[PDB]
Amino acid sequence: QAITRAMADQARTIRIPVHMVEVINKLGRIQRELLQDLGREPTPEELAKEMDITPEKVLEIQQYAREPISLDQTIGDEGDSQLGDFIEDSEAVVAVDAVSFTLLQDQLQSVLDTLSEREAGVVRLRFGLTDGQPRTLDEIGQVYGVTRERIRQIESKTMSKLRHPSRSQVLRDYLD
Amino acid sequence: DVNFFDELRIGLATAEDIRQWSYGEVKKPETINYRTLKPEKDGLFCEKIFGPTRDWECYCGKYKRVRFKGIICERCGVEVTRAKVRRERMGHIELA
Amino acid sequence: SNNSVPGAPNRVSFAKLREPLEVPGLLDVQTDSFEWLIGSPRWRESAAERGDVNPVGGLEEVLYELSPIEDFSGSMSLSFSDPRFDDVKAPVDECKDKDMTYAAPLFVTAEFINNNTGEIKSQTVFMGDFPMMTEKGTFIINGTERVVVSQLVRSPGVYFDETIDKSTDKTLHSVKVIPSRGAWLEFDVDKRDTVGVRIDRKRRQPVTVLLKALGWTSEQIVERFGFSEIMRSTLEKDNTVGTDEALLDIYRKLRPGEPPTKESAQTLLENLFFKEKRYDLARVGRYKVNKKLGLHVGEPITSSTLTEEDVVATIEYLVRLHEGQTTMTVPGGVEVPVETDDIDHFGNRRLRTVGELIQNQIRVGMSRMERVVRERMTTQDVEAITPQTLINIRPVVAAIKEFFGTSQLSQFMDQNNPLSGLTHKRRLSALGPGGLSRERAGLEVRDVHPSHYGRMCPIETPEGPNIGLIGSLSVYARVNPFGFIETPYRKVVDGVVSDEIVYLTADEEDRHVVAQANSPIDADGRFVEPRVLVRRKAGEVEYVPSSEVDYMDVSPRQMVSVATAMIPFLEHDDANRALMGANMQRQAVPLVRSEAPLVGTGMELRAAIDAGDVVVAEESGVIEEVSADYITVMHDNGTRRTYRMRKFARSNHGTCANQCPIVDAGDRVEAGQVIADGPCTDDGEMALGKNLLVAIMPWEGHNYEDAIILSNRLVEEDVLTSIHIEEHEIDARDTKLGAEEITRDIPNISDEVLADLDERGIVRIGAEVRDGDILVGKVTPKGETELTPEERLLRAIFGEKAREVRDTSLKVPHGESGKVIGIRVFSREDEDELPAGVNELVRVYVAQKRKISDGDKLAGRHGNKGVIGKILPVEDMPFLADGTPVDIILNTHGVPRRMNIGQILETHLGWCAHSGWKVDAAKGVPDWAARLPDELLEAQPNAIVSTPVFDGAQEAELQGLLSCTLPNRDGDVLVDADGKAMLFDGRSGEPFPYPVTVGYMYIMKLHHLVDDKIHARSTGPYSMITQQPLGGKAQFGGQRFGEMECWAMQAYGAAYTLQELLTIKSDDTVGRVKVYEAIVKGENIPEPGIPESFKVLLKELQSLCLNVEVLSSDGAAIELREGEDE
Amino acid sequence: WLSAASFQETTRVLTDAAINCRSDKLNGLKENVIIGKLIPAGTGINRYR
Amino acid sequence: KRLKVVAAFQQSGNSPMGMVLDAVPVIPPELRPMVQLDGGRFATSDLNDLYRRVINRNNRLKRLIDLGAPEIIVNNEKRMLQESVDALFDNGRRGRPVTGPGNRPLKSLSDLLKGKQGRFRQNLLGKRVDYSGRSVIVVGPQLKLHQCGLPKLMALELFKPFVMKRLVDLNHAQNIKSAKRMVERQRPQVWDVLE
DNA sequence: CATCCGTGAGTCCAGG
DNA sequence: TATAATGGGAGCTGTCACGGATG
Ligand SMILES: [Zn+2]
Repeated sequence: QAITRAMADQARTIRIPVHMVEVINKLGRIQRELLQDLGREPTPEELAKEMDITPEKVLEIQQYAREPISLDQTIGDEGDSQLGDFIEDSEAVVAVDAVSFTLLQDQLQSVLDTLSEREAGVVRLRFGLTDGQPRTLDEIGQVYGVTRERIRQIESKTMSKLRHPSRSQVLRDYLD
Repeated sequence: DVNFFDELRIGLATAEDIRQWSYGEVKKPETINYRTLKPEKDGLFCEKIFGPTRDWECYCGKYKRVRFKGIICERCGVEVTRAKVRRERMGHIELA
Repeated sequence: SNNSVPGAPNRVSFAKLREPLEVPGLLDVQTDSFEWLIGSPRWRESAAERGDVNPVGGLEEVLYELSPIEDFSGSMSLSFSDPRFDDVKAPVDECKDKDMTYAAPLFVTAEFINNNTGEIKSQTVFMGDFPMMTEKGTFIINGTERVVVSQLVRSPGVYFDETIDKSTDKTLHSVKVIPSRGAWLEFDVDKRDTVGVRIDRKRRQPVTVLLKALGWTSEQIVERFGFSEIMRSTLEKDNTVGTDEALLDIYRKLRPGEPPTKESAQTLLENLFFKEKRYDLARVGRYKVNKKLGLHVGEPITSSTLTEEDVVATIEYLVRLHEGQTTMTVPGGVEVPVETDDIDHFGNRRLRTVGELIQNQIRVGMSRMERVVRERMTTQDVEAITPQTLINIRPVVAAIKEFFGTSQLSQFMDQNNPLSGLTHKRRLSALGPGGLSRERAGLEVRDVHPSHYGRMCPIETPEGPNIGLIGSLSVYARVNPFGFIETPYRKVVDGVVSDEIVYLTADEEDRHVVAQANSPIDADGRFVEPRVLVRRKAGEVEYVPSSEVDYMDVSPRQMVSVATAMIPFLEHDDANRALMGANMQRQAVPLVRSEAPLVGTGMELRAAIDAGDVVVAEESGVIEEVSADYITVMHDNGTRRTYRMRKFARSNHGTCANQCPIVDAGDRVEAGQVIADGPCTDDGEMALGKNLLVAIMPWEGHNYEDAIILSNRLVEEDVLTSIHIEEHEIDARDTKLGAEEITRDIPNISDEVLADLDERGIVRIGAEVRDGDILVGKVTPKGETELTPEERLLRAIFGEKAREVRDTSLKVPHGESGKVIGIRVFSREDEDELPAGVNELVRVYVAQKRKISDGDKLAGRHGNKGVIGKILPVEDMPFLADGTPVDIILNTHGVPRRMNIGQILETHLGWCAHSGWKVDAAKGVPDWAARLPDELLEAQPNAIVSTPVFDGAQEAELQGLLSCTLPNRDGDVLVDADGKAMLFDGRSGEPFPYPVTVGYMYIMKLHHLVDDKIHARSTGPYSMITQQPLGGKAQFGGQRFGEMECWAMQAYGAAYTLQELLTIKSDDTVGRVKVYEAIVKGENIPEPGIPESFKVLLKELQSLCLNVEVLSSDGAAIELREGEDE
Repeated sequence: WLSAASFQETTRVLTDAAINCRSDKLNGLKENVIIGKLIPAGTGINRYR
Repeated sequence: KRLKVVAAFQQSGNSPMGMVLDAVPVIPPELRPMVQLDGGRFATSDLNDLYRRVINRNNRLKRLIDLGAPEIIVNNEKRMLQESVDALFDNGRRGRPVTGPGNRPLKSLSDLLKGKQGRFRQNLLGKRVDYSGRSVIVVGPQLKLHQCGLPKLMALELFKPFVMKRLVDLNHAQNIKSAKRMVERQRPQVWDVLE
């Protein structure tokens, strides 16, 4: 009892709960029961009905049963080629894509200018450029020295002023 | 991050030195979760110890924005910096 | 005529009449082996015709060794018998298509015997789906055609070696007993004249110690081994005496740490060497030991184990060989030659074919299920036990699945051209499990052995670091039931050659004396001269009276392989280039249509047929209907067999396997005849290339250092043009954000880029594709992370709401391009059984009609390689007087250096065959063309001929034929008796000052085309750990600037260049990004940062308890973009 | 120790170096290439730099 | 020989106690990464199964100690912990190496630095470089000694961000993003630009 | 001067 | 998790040349 418990608990490189192990061992059992019964490996559809009556999960279980492979393991023919040397770091940053972003910053700087100080005010407020946060609009007008929510009034005084650098298409390029 | 440093020293590392490096003791052999596929806590990939999986995204999800920088969420103790730290943050195991 | 056996084109051969035996079924190496494994009918009959007493199949054998399986009690007993197969679960073609494995399910009958209850429950058990071999001798594992290569290994037995002492300079003799599996055992002789033994590489002890351990009296030691003073010196220096004291002594040296009982030291000495469980010489292991010692030589093979008699007779063999004796009769055994054995001799080196390789893996799987069997016996109760409850076949299916999937012998079938595949089936690798490593192999294993004659080619082998470790099997060779390599020889009674042929193994031919094939023979069968050329043991040769000739070689081309024999005038090319010339033919690419070579060796026919990549008619009949699609044949008996044509199919190597019908409708055709040939096959002959009009001259430097010049004719007439098919894949999985769906709606893409798709999202058949274009429109849901506050703002202005789906489309890889020649769609919806997680799976096939270009590598059959330097306009080409521009301009400089004037001789015979010829019969038949067969005295324009290796054209006849050359249509002869001709420089107009050697040479297009080989990268993907670029064209990686290359920088002193490459060009995470910005903004290149690789190193040092600190000039430890905390 | 470690017998080199507490002055060709500093040769020397 | 060691522990205040560890450092995750492949299967680094081995045995030691197990049981656990940590630091060094699936010896920590393929000779003395390429070569008798024939296709990818620069320069492309798309589509303009 | 263990054994590309 | 059960099991085989610790 201590073995089979500690076995199911420790052996998987990615841990699966006790019952999940119980399942996979039942699945392998019913497979080998149908195996000698149908002279062939039984379809997922066949396996499902007999034990749990659900086919979608059997596909799922058989993937849980799959044991990982080492990165450090290699290809037999040449002793130099290891798997990990073929894994593209999906994390790392694309050069052009990050640079193109920066050129998009040079265009919004040519937008904070044609706009007024009131106009370039609410822009960086609810979108959060310098902040990094989008503050609720009923707090933005009150945190700003101008009231009567005239900061939402300046908003519409800006939306069309932004059409001009948009009619210059210098922002039109950076969306496609 | 200047490039010119004069010397590079190597020495036998103190047991205390090992602990000064580490942002935490790994206490579980577990790696990630089998369903959530997330680094399980106090494990070999625990985000409390080595840092967040995604940039500025805390583990339990209470903090997900760039606005919180250097904030240590109380619900799961994960500092909010880039996952870029998961390449630099040490761990340690305490042998009995 | 050469091969007047199938219905093949008439290729006239210069020859001495070769009628011993036709080239045996080349694929038989693969065929006959697998037939033994399954115990097929054709095998049992072949066992009968060979007169094999009580034949036991590979599968039958396994079960008998195994059966019966009893526990410690003997209470239970499980036994297996009668293995049988069903019909194959799916036809070959469907397997390749649906990526499933070609197999036929195996059954056995199992009964559970019980000695206590006495009852026996007997039923049939399923064993799994069993991989079957095709008619083409290949396997199909998951839709890819694979081949099991025959493994050259060390045969089990007892081997004797003579080593010379460095100090005493005396002869010391060593023995080594090698089981199929088990414990080691070697008897060696000191310089002290004391015999010693090492057991499983334990320390040395006196050999008498072992004899008194066996039970032999100290008096019998004096009797049996007294005839030497070295054994008398051994029993004398013997430490202890006594049967108890010996066993204890051996025990104490074998397993320290354990209590020595008189009953525990007697037990393991039995177990380590005399039981079927821990020790086992195979059938070969038993047979090879016996032959070497000559005991029970006539008695059939029943003993699978080593014996006491074997131990004694071994030590007797050691001592006699030590003091000079040459022969010895073992008491109870026939006389045996006494000498030191050569481990590399093909009589001691064993070729384990497919059958055994698969068998051994089967035996691994059985012993694993046997373990579960014995565990499932002690658990369940006696009454409720069925074999269905004892048996778990999961480790058996897992051991056969693994072999085909993992092993170094289950190979991707080399499929450039039919020959390439054919040779692949006949490779002889020494590498692989149970064999040796590449670093373990010294220089003796690789070089050419004398015993390879007629068994393994001495020419065919890789150029690389794998040299001499991989070889091809010789033409007429075959494998005998014990895994050795036999070869056909003609029997000579008394100076008279008999047509009776007997196959000889390596060591058997050593005990005889063989005459070379070309030794002159009387019309009856008698030799001409008393003394003839004779082959003898140890590769030594001497003239020997005809009284003493035992056998003679079947053919002059008997030593070579299938590929080697396709090299005309081979005996004129040094082994080095000849080697390449064989290796390279398997690199030839199938052209749009193919020509048979004007010069041949005869082998071109049988190679293509046996290759299996052509279409042969099974039964005689008449072509009832012919189409490009298929051929139907009306047999005589009334039945109809239709052959479906392979049309534009992708090989393993992306070459074009396309078959066309030869026969016209209503043609009467006989069986075995080629009715339709495939890639690199013209009228049923290997057409590896084209016949090209050559000119041997330096031409304005463009052919310098082995480069090649081409006529634009070869580009305008597709002469050197090929088809190349690629296969592209993409699937739609279930993700955590939803599921990937393949749709024609891709974010932010015009209706211009999408123009060539269908309503699904797939490209339409027949459309043309370039790189970058979209093949399969697939989108995936992207993680709902907070979009940029700068792009949020950019989405309010233009008011466009972002989609949660990111473009994951399958675009065409760089370099590739062509026409989309076929779509294959699998859905999980349309019940097509997919792997778990996948929904729609698409394959898009693209063919390329690649005309030959600059940089493409051309080669002849003589190791004369080279890439295309310049392709001149057809008018620039040096041309003959009648206006005909030559095709290919080879550099004269690179001919005499390579010793391969075979290319020259071929060129001569090439011209004679193009123009035709006619010997002068007036005043009789000339003395040069006296030996020339009648059929060649008159030859048409464009006539095909044969120059079989070690036979064929002689330099006399060739010189003669150059004078006979028929004039062109204008009635003028073109080339002279020298073989040269006058050219006109198509550029200057003036004629070239000196006659140039012109003629026709067969040229192949090798699979090294620039369209594949070219590659470059600016930025791209990067390594996950080292953060350096990735590697390879397939990964769009960068080049490597290695340790050697850095030295080249430092030597120059290009410090900045060198740094930049190792820093901002490589693994400086922040640098490469900012270098990109600096370039596109047109600024200056920044100062490089810290290599992320170096950072990794310090973390790898730290993690090894190595306190590494970087100090600044003061002495304080500084941070590396990181901090320390506890 | 950097030059030595990247030459041969790396485990041998490191054990010793870590015991002798050897500091390494990054003033060498091998030494510099590793850390990405300009090599002390050619256009790397201060004279020309 | 003995002094060559002892004198070294004397000199620097470098305690010899360090040779015995009470705590073992754990290398960062991204340096022992665990990755899901396109086949759904996970590929992980060896070090994690070695790390998993030490933890599982170190913890079993804690339970055995706590439970007051006999010395015979506990000592065995300690012995295993030693080989666990040893096989982590340098596998194969003492005894037979720890095999993963396929009787494959697992790469240990020190295995990351050893010999050719190691972190030193393979990743530091020579790296892979951006802005580079390869192709077949061909004699060019026309060229001058200081020239070489660089493939039109090869150059475009080598000078890729350099060409994009002049595309948005001479207004062929409105921004840097479009400039990219012009190059990847191999529009006719770029051949003039790259020249 | 001879044994036993541990460490070396060219580079780049390619592929499965 | 209460019948009684009590010490493992594959080995791996064809290098080569050298220095340092032991003889
Ligand atoms: Zn949290």
